[PDB]
Amino acid sequence: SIVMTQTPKFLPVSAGDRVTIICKASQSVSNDVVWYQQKPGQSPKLLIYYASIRYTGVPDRFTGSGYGTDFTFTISTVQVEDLAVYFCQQGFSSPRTFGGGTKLEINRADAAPTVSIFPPSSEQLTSGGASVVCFLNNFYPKDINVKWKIDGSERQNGVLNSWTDQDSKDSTYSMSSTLTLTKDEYERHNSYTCEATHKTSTSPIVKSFNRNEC
Amino acid sequence: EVQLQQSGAELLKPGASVKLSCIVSGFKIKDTSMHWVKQRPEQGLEWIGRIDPANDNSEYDPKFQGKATITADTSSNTAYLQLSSLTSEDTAVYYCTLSHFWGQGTTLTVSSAKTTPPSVYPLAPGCGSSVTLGCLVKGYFPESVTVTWNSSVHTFPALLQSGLYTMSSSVTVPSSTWPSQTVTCSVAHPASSTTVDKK
Amino acid sequence: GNPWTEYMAKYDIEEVHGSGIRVDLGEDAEVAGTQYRLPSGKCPVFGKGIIIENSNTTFLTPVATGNQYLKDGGFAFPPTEPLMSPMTLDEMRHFYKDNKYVKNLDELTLCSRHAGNMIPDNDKNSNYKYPAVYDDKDKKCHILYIAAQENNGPRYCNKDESKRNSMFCFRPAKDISFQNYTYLSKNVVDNWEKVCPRKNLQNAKFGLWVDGNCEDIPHVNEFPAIDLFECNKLVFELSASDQPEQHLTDYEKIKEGFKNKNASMIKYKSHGKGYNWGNYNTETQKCEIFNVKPTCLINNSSYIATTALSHPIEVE
Repeated sequence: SIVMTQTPKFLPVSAGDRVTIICKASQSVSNDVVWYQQKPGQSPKLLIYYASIRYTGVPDRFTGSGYGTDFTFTISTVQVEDLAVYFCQQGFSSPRTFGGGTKLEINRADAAPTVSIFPPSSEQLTSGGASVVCFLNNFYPKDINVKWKIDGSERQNGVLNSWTDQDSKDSTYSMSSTLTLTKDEYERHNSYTCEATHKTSTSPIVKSFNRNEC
Repeated sequence: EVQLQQSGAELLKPGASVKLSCIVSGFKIKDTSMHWVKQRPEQGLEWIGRIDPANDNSEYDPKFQGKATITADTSSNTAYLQLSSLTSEDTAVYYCTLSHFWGQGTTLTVSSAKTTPPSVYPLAPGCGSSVTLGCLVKGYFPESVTVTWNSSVHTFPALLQSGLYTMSSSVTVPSSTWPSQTVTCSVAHPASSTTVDKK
Repeated sequence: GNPWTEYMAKYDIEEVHGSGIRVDLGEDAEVAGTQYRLPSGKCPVFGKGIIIENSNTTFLTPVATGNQYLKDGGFAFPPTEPLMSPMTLDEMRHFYKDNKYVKNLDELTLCSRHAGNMIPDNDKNSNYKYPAVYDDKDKKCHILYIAAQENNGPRYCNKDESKRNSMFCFRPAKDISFQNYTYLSKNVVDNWEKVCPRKNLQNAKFGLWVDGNCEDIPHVNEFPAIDLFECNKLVFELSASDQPEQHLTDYEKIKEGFKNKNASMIKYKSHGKGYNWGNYNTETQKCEIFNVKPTCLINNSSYIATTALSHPIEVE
């Protein structure tokens, strides 16, 4: 098996800058390398084949070059819509191994999250469980910390965080933090808070609600 | 007109075997190799193998010898991938290709967990120029929940909350549009054939 | 006796091509319970295309689909995905890369084999294969959805600016703009390079072998032609044609090679016989056209020997 070593694994780039992706073959694969684009949720689409030939329909910003072992894929000026994972594949001998892939990230100006905390609904509350969900929406960069507090004291246990992939329009991230309790342990406490620590503010963005308030 | 049509999402128990299909329409398969490619959740593409439909010669990556069996039918212009002795590592999207043209993929879930419909929990403010609403989609299986509101939508990908899945979805609207107007989330779960709307 | 036998084999057009040239519709094939006429000639026709009359839209343009009107489309396969036409040489070689036979085919046979891989109207039991046009300039294979080649009638077609959805007036031709096109039936042979005419023969005049000598073709029709291209054009215009009421009815459409009426089904043979050969006198600018297969060359320096199948320009 020929190993296709694809670097880098992750590539942050700003709109309009050069993307260079490299793929090294462990054995000589001649000119038989293809480059694929996989946009989120979609099948891979052929951009470049025989190392350097642009497929029909593929924009001029996409190029490849190389022969033997060293192959280069380039997006000369990235556009926001180029956000994707890119994969080399060798086709020269079987198995026809793929490179590990390169995930693009579109750099943008830093954005603070908009945070909304939600109480457990009566539908869930009268079933046995109690989920307190907290949205941290449209922020950048992706690095965000959330600390949950019950009655003032930090809870780390029973918390599930889910990040979105980069939004295709505004290039921001969003994430949901859900603190799940039982119905008995939830009615055993009052002040439920989620605190967003992001590099856009010195102090966290605290969003609270007292179960007593309603 | 050429079309690729891959069989539907599969959920099977470990130790089972599945046969996935790839129906090509408008094109004769005989001259073109049918490849199968595996992609595990959030992971890269792995070439499984390919078949020469003209001569029934199929080849594989040594990782898939014993696991995958690729066949083709030039009569019905269909390619098949049979997977045996199913395992959680077999959980993936499986793409068929008509040569360098890819199918839309077939999602295989290998799990001892049973098909379970979700319960839908509304996420309201309770007790700014804008307001965010939501829907909690807890305790379902397997993946594929479609929550639609009737652009400013966020879908937060599911986490496996011990055997079952949990996702959530948010919408932000002008605070003058709610609560004066009925905002509704429709949670679709094809696997269990359930679609329930929370007000 | 005759030193020209093997040399002259490719000019037995009835034998090596075996169908119309001008209009090639030498076979019938069933699609969804109806016989349709279709190209079946074994040789490529170099420099052939279809002129659409009173129109700026060229025949390699995809046929009209969806919201598009008839006259706004041409003859070629519409752009669906995965995209089968137009397909470039390198794309075709990549597409068929694991097929040692097909991947190594010359570009013309490759294009013909690719087109022949399309299934017509979801009829998998159908022998009907679409023809194609290879453009050597851009190295593209264009599959033709419309296998009709001539529709010319002061009743069979509408010629108007306003009438956008009425039927094409069209004819086959060797236009200068088609010089790099080759018209390819499903039947185009593997070895067309060995067995089919391509380049015009300099210093050569077609004759008949009679009693150990190469004699002039006994019956020739002579026309002015300023250059070789013009002579090839004229010979093509007179060549074997598989072309055939008061109106363009469904049956008359079938006879002209039509198969579909707006994504729905519509519900003779020369065998290579015709005025397929010309002797071009470069000095007097005369095109000497005839209809018997030539069996030798007269070596005359004023002459170029041409064929309806031959490239309009290329000489050897």
